[PDB]
Amino acid sequence: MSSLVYIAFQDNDNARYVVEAIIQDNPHAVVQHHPAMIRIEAEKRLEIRRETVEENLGRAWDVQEMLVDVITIGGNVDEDDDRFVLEWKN
Repeated sequence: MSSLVYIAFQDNDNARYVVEAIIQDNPHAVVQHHPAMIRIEAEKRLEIRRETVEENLGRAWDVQEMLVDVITIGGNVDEDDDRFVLEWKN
């Protein structure tokens, strides 16, 4: 009842509020920023396999598009050999 994470993103000006109505739809999603970007928070840990690192690999040529909008997830990022996992982590 404490370990929490957080993910954020900064799209244009409307698409953002849209995702805001979705997270609010759930009576658990948290909120942090509003005007500038839209951050998020969770309460536990996260885990991802190398399969995802494979997608970003073929999509690593989108950094320019990642510049305009902002991105954030969980909070930290622990990686072992090829797999990738991240939980609350302050």
